Amino acid sequence: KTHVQLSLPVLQVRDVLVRGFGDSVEEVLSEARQHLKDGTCGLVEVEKGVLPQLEQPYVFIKRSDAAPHGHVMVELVAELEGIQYGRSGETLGVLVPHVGEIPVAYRKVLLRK
Repeated sequence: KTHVQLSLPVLQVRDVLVRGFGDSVEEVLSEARQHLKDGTCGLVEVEKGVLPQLEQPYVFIKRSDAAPHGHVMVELVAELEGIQYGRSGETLGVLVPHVGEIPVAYRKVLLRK
């Protein structure tokens, strides 16, 4: 399938134990995709002061369309020193590994895979 229905645990930035996916744009996008497939991916909602508490490169989910079965269609865009790899819509949040942190909510997305 080109798209997969996922429910992403929304984590508080201060709870997050593993604050990024790796050390290159290509690695973080790779690792994000693997974690999304394995159900081991969390989402941090971006507000003032969130991103400086996480590790670059960042992986964002961005709205790719204007929402089947409640699931917002999203795609991945990486960022490193203010340059983004990808072009998409509004940020739903920044992806991080999930290693058992308690979420505050779930975000239903349809991921272009």
